[PDB]
Amino acid sequence: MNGTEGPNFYVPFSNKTGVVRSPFEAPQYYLAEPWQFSMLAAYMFLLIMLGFPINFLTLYVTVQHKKLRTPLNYILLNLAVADLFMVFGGFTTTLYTSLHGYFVFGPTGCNLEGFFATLGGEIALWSLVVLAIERYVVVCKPRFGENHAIMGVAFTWVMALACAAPPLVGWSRYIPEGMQCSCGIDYYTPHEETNNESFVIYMFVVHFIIPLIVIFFCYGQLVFTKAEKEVTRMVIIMVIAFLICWLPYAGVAFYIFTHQGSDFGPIFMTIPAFFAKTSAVYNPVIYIMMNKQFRNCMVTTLC
Amino acid sequence: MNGTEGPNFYVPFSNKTGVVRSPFEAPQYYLAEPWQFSMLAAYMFLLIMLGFPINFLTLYVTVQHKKLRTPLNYILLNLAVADLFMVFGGFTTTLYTSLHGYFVFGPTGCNLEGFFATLGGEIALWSLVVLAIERYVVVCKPRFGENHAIMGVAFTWVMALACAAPPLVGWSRYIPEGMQCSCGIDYYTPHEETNNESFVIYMFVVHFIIPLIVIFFCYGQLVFTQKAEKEVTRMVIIMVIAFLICWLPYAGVAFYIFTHQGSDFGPIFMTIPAFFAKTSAVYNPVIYIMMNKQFRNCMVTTLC
Ligand SMILES: *[C@@H]1O[C@H](CO)[C@@H](O[C@@H]2O[C@H](CO)[C@@H](O)[C@H](O)[C@H]2NC(C)=O)[C@H](O)[C@H]1NC(C)=O
Ligand SMILES: *[C@@H]1O[C@H](CO)[C@@H](O[C@@H]2O[C@H](CO)[C@@H](O)[C@H](O)[C@H]2NC(C)=O)[C@H](O)[C@H]1NC(C)=O
Ligand SMILES: CCCCCCCC/C=C/CCCCCCCC(=O)OC[C@H](O)CO
Ligand SMILES: CCCCCCCC/C=C/CCCCCCCC(=O)OC[C@H](O)CO
Ligand SMILES: CCCCCCCC/C=C/CCCCCCCC(=O)OC[C@H](O)CO
Ligand SMILES: *C/C=C(C)/C=C\C=C(C)\C=C\C1=C(C)CCCC1(C)C
Ligand SMILES: *C/C=C(C)/C=C\C=C(C)\C=C\C1=C(C)CCCC1(C)C
Ligand SMILES: *C(=O)CCCCCCCCCCCCCCC
Ligand SMILES: *[C@@H]1O[C@H](CO)[C@@H](O)[C@H](O)[C@H]1NC(C)=O
Ligand SMILES: *[C@@H]1O[C@H](CO)[C@@H](O)[C@H](O)[C@H]1NC(C)=O
Ligand SMILES: CCCCCCCCCCCC(=O)O
Repeated sequence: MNGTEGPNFYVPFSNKTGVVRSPFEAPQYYLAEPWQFSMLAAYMFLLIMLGFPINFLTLYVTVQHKKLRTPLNYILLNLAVADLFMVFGGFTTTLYTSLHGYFVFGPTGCNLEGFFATLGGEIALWSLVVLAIERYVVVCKPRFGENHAIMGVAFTWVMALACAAPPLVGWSRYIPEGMQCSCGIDYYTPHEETNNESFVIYMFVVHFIIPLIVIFFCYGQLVFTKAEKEVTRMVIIMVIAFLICWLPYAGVAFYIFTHQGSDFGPIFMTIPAFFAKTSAVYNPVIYIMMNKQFRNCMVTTLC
Repeated sequence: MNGTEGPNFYVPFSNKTGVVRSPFEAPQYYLAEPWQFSMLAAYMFLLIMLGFPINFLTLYVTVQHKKLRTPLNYILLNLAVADLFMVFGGFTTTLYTSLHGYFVFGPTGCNLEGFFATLGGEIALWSLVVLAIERYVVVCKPRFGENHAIMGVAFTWVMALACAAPPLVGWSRYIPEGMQCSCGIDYYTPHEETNNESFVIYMFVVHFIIPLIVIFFCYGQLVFTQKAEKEVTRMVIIMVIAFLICWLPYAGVAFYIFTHQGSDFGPIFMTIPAFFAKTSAVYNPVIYIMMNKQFRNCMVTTLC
């Protein structure tokens, strides 16, 4: 083992020189210089200051205009709400933690940070499953209305909770990653008390592989068989954007899980874990660029 | 209006073609196919056949093991009893109604179905209030013993009855919903003779918002402020999440209807949330078995 395991942490830094301290107890300046922590904090402050207004405006515009009741409108409303939970529930702790160089709030802070990021990301992935099914139904006509869209929304919360909630209550756990200023699922230790290995397999199979199978089956039907075209084009970009956002994180996580205790440093997981937090802001940006009706309503409300 | 109001019903289907019939008089096949009603009957049959044994077993194990006398144990015992009232008092009517496609038993059957589902759901909500307060006292130490647990049990019945009973006796009313095979509070019509509007505000304020405020206050105190206690605290968190999954869709659709009476919605709109919510009779003992090691071990001992 090239790192330092504690009761509730795994620091990717050897304690041969005795300098490692718990990320719930002291600033982690032995593994990165203070200016690097400041860069994480500046980045998180930007995400909060952009993420709050752009997601609140999306929610507000949608509620104000009764014309905006297609399945796409409902799903983007759901994403805006989930993004606001990410921003206020999790990113406020990421910011405070990055400012101080460690989880001042202790494991409770780590739980907040990990839970709301996992919940928000999985709401997005299962939302794409709903949109992929909706596009397949509408285009391939094997009708998907408001009732199905709302049932789709409720479905995304249930699936996301089934992924994000168990590590709060004893199946796996949230644990600091990288420079120790964000938390994720424990890919790092066997920790039999929380049955870590089975949760990670469950997460990658049920909450990553199975959704992508559905999405690409639906896409394969679309391909290998103006208003609707605009929606289909937007969903294509939402799926591409999702993979850009989360595949680096998913790949590094899976590497760690299959290479536990190997020689990797703090920057290895820091970059993908923080890049993935752009998930709280990018979907409304795509929405504005690629949906004429929503863009016009937004300009109408804002002006 | 986009539906059809009768003296004691509101069908979410237009009578512009003359086909609408009272859900107390004839099968409702004009608004859904017979196979759709049969799916409701199959679902209700499963809930009864799972609901009776899992709740009876929870009751039996608790009574047969004097070690199971913590506040959590009393509250889960109370939920088991309330679940059994839901299963035999209400769901047997839901099943018979779904088999035939209308309330063969008339308004009396509608009252039974609505009353026992409302009572059961409200016993669970107010039970979560009791548990949230117990966790607050225990973890934040600002002592909660057997006396307080039993007092909490009696309190949940009083509050739940204060929600479920008035529509039996003239304040609001129970009325069929969706495909007309379950009944709920009258969100649909003004019906001033039963003062419908004031009851709905009372129900959403006293019997939804206020409990939730107490629960999240107690939780917030816990967050911004041993192993045995952690296990109980973890289970209560999951009980609250499960309650919200079960009931928020129904509450949201009900509140939408109340604020948009006569708007254009169909029978499927309330059918799915109202029938999904009936899982409330089953899921709490399932959490209990999965998240309390002492109870699960007692159950194995009893069963084997
Ligand atoms: C890294 O190694 C150091 C040195 O062995 C650990 O610090 C010691 O911890 C023991 C047990 O608490 C104390 O009795 C010693 O006084 C500590 N020594 C010093 C110099 O502080 C330290 O705990 C290790 N870090 C981690 C995270 O395990
Ligand atoms: C829906 O409309 C039909 C047609 O108007 C109603 O049926 C009539 O009801 C009146 C009053 O009971 C009778 O006198 C007529 O003989 C009925 N006509 C037919 C063709 O059946 C029906 O009552 C309406 N449904 C509801 C629920 O109001
Ligand atoms: C569809 C558009 C997709 C756009 C996005 C494409 C992302 C490509 C990269 C994925 C990360 C894979 C991570 C694999 C990790 C292997 C690392 C490794 O072997 O490193 C050993 C070393 O010890 C470590 O410090
Ligand atoms: C785990 C619990 C899951 C949920 C269990 C809920 C209760 C059972 C549902 C029965 C279906 C009855 C109605 C089936 C209707 C199918 C057709 C339909 O939805 O049509 C919509 C229409 O096209 C307008 O948009
Ligand atoms: C904590 C975990 C929570 C998990 C569960 C989340 C549930 C989300 C669903 C909400 C339903 C709200 C109903 C809103 C009604 C909108 C109605 C509408 O605009 O459409 C009317 C039309 O008539 C239709 O056919
Ligand atoms: C900054 C904090 C983060 C990234 C914390 C947790 C994130 C996860 C556990 C992400 C899981 C995944 C998601 C949301 C979607 C793609 C696959 C996944 C299972 C790696
Ligand atoms: C299947 C039959 C049902 C769902 C009948 C009635 C249910 C209610 C009137 C439920 C009311 C509420 C409960 C129990 C808890 C959440 C809030 C609420 C007031 C909508
Ligand atoms: C309504 O009357 C007109 C409102 C026009 C608002 C346009 C303001 C855009 C200003 C630039 C914002 C950039 C933020 C992102 C930086 C990375
Ligand atoms: C630690 O790193 C060394 C060097 O790469 C490697 O040989 C060793 O297997 C690693 N330890 C573990 C447990 O993987
Ligand atoms: C019936 O539906 C139409 C179409 O949505 C709407 O214009 C009308 O206001 C509705 N009626 C009522 C009473 O809401
Ligand atoms: C402008 C786009 C930049 C793309 C950055 C991708 C970030 C994740 C890269 C993973 C590196 C690592 O394994 O540490």
